[PDB]
Formats: sequence, C-alpha cells, structure tokens
Amino acid sequence: LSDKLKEAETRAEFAERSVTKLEKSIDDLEDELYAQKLKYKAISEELDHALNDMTSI
Amino acid sequence: LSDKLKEAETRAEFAERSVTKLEKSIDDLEDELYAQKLKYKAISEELDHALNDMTSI
Amino acid sequence: DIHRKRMEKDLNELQALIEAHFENRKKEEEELVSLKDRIERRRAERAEQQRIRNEREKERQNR
Repeated sequence: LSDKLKEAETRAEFAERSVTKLEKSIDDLEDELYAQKLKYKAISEELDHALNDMTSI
Repeated sequence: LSDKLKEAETRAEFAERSVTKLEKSIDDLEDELYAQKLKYKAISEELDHALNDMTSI
Repeated sequence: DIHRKRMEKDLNELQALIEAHFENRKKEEEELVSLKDRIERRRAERAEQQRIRNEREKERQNR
C-alpha cells in the first residue's frame, strides 16, 4: 500500500503540473487571439476612415 | 493507509478530469484563433490587391 | 442617352455602396463591443480559475 500511495502521489503531481501549464497556455492563447482580433478591427476602423475620405473626394 | 490511498486515488482522478477538460478547451481556442488569423491574412492580401489597383491608375 | 444613364447609375450605386459600408461598419462596431465584453469576462474567468487553483492547493495541503 505504501508503494501504491507513492505511485498515486507522483501521478497526481504530474497531472496537477499539467493542469497549471495548460491553464497558463490557455490564458496566453486567449490573450494572443483577442489582441489579434483587436488589431483586425483597428485596421477595419482605418479602412472606415479611408473610405469616408474617399467618398469625400 | 487504505483510507489515504482511496483519498489519493480520488484526487488523482479529479486532476485527470481537469487535464482532459483543459485539453479540449485549448484545442477549441486554438481552432478559433486559427480561423480568425486566416481571416486577418486574407484581409491583408486583399488590401494589398486593392493598393495595387489604386496604384494602377 | 448613354451619358445620362451613366450618371444616374453612378449616383444611385454610390448611395448603395455607402449604405453597404455603413452596414459593415455597424456590424464591426457590434463585434468590437462584444470583444470588449469578452475581454472583461475572460478577466473574470481567469480570476475564478486562480481562485479554484487556490482552493485546490488548500485541498492538497489538507491531505
């Protein structure tokens, strides 16, 4: 039973570390995705102003 | 030791469930970002085409 | 006849084009608002996740 308990402790330590790394990676990927979305919408606003002046021609 | 082993197995199973859920979450976030990034790249290439069309005048 | 047609079409098409761009711009605005709302709720979700991690650390310390 001591061997089994030590095996379980290592298994969960591994799974917990995996949990923390996956959550950090998820947070980072969300940050990247929505920053990129913001950049896309910003260049969209640039196109909006550009078309407005082009109509103003 | 039997009680401790049972507790350890329950927490290890919890952590396994957690890592699985996080893996699905990251896979979904990655797919959403791939689609958005492809959209952005298409927008950029079309903008380059537009720029050459205006320069063609 | 041809010239008058060309002006009529150019004017009415220009108006349609401006309306179409405004429709795209308003849709983009709605997406921007939803983007900010999602930024705040992702912040809240990260707070909830760190609190859940703290609770899990307490559970790990208790045994």
